[PDB]
Amino acid sequence: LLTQSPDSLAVTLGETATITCRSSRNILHSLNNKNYLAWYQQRPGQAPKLLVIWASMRVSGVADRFSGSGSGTDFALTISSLQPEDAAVYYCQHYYTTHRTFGQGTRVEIRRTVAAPSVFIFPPSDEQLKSGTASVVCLLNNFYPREAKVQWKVDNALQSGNSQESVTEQDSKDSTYSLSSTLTLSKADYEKHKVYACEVTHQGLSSPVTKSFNRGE
Amino acid sequence: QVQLVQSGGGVVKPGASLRLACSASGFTFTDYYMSWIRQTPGKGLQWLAYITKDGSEKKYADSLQGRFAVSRDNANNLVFLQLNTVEDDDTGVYYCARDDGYYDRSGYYGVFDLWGQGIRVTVSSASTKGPSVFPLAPSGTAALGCLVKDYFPEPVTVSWNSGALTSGVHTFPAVLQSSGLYSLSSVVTVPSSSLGTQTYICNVNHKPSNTKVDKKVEPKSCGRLV
Ligand SMILES: OC[C@H]1O[C@H](O)[C@H](O)[C@@H](O)[C@@H]1O
Repeated sequence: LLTQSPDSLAVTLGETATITCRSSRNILHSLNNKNYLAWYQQRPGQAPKLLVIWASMRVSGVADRFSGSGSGTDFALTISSLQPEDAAVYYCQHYYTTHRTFGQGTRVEIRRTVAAPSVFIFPPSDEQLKSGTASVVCLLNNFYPREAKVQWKVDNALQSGNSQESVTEQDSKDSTYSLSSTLTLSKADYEKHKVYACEVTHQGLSSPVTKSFNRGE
Repeated sequence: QVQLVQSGGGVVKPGASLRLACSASGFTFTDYYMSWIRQTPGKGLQWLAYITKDGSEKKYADSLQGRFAVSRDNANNLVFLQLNTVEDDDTGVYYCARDDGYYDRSGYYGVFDLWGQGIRVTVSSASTKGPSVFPLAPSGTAALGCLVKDYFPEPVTVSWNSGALTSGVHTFPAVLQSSGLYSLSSVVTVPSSSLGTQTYICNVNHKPSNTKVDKKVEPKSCGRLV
């Protein structure tokens, strides 16, 4: 069992990131003084790429800013002078036995100063309502950090279980996120109420922001 | 030059079988073990199987209960993974990987130094279905979009104005709904001054259902005229 920490890390460009891997059993072999541990980098949408073997030996092509260290059961990957392309999920892997396993991964993202979301609400289209369903969409655009709370209120009643959220990958250029929250109701239920509101809480907002509309306006 | 090109996979019904394949180029295929590794929500990154250079010996993760089978065709630089009796926990991304290592009295030890691009495997009873595409009508910055609802399987592609509009576009990852169908939105922010003079059209393509939709997104009208 390999346990990485932290689960996620935000690092300012040019600064240093350190990821930890702890093994439940020693993987230092006394006879050759080697540690049977590898590190991998997985950029969004790509396969993992091998970076380090024997805990500290960079494989061909890997720059010195990626440094593996540790011994026995406690290992670390240090990324100095973090670059935009280093945002990725990093995994350790042991090969001390014939049953190789990976750690759970540590996600490294680019840190930036807080940016509040711009918030937009969309009523269902008349086209959709014809088909018997009503989707209401709340958009939170270009914010940082990723953590945000979105709550739906219908005629001031907090909704639960009838919305789903999606978040983008960190934007390559401005390092922000966007998030959609979609409330789904039957046409009949949608027409039972007037005020549709999404309430957004975010570190960048002094107090929650509410965007609303009245059905039919 | 040196690469692994994966094919196969896709949708498979629960309890059915699926074949995955991997084509090697740029290196001496018969000098390497090959392995398969998957990534799933519940189990993370998981080694599944390896196969020796000549194909005569195979080793599997016991958690698979014998359901998977690896083989290789050295004459044609191919390696295969056959999934059997698939279950929902098998949904994920499957990778073939070159397995760089060595053997001793105690077993085989190796790292994965070259990987294929990954193939998505989706275990589901859902029938192929094209999306419904609905406008997210706008309103010094305005937001607009398209809701791409109720399709199966992944993926859909969304462009704006045939690809002429890329700045400010965010196409969200699909979410799986309780119906077993996917949904996503694509949004773009644009100058308010452009509404009514600039045309905005989302182009949605869902190849599995042969669906192509071009949806004009227009500012909502409030009068009796329109
Ligand atoms: O915001 C980061 C996230 O972006 C999207 O949601 C991706 O689908 C997900 O894999 C990633 O973790």
